[PDB]
Amino acid sequence: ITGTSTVGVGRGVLGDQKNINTTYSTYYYLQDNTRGDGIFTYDAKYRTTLPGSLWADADNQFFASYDAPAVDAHYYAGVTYDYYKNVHNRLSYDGNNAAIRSSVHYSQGYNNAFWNGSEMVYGDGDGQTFIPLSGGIDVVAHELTHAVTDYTAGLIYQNESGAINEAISDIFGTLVEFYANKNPDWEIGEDVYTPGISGDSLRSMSDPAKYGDPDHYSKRYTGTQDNGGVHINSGIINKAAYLISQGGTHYGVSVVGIGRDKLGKIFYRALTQYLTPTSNFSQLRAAAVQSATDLYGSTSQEVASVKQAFDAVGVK
Ligand SMILES: [Ca+2]
Ligand SMILES: [Ca+2]
Ligand SMILES: [Ca+2]
Ligand SMILES: [Ca+2]
Ligand SMILES: [Zn+2]
Repeated sequence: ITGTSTVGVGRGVLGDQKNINTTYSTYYYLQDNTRGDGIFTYDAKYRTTLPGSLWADADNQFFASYDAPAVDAHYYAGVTYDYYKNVHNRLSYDGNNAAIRSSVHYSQGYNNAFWNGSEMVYGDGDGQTFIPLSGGIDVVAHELTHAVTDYTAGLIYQNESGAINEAISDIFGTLVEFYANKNPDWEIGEDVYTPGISGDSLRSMSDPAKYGDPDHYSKRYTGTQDNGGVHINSGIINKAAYLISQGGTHYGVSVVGIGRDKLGKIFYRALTQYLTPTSNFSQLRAAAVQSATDLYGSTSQEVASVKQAFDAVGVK
């Protein structure tokens, strides 16, 4: 909508107060004109027809519980935008400042969130398995990273390329959580998962096996469920990325950690320069090795650490 850029205030899903960039034209809309060609948040009104209505508010105050998921979707979209721009010199998901659109209140008790090819979509959860999914910065950045992957490598969402596509989203979702620096960790979705249970999440990158995911290639899932295990076999790549960043000894193989910024550089370069729609795990290892070589040199610690991390998870 055409109008002036304004600044509203509200609470997110977890009760935290924050400012949001809004647009004024009769009503105050969730439209942030300060990043690229806009970040726009919509109300799906418990339906599944998308995108719904651009979020409109009478007073620019967003403190109702109904407001909370939209406050977070909008705000964490802005944080993810800032991460890609400031850290990777990437302007929005297509690299050309595409408008970022998100809808909240999708369906009723919907325990999930996703990128549908064109926009972000967040359920409210059923209050038992999930609370509103946009309250998790790693969930928001995970799903927006799918948009990034769709415009770059284009990793097909099945089998190995699919598990890579998933891991890439867990990795950058986690790096975005660290960038924002509020209780960061190497698990996925903990802020919105199971309000009655402390310390759990959907997935762990540091210990995929915690939730039954493989942490080594010899344990890969080779069946047909979950598009050939895209959320299952990502554990193998997640563990390798965790090792590259943090270091550790995993099945007897020692890895020297090089830290989060370098992990982010190597994997962003792999994603955008080397990976293709059909890349398998072994091809990911070669892309990550070639990325690390471009960035730090072939004799570097960074290159040696990438080789060790993939060795540790059984990927040759
Ligand atoms: Ca209001
Ligand atoms: Ca966290
Ligand atoms: Ca997390
Ligand atoms: Ca929990
Ligand atoms: Zn995903």
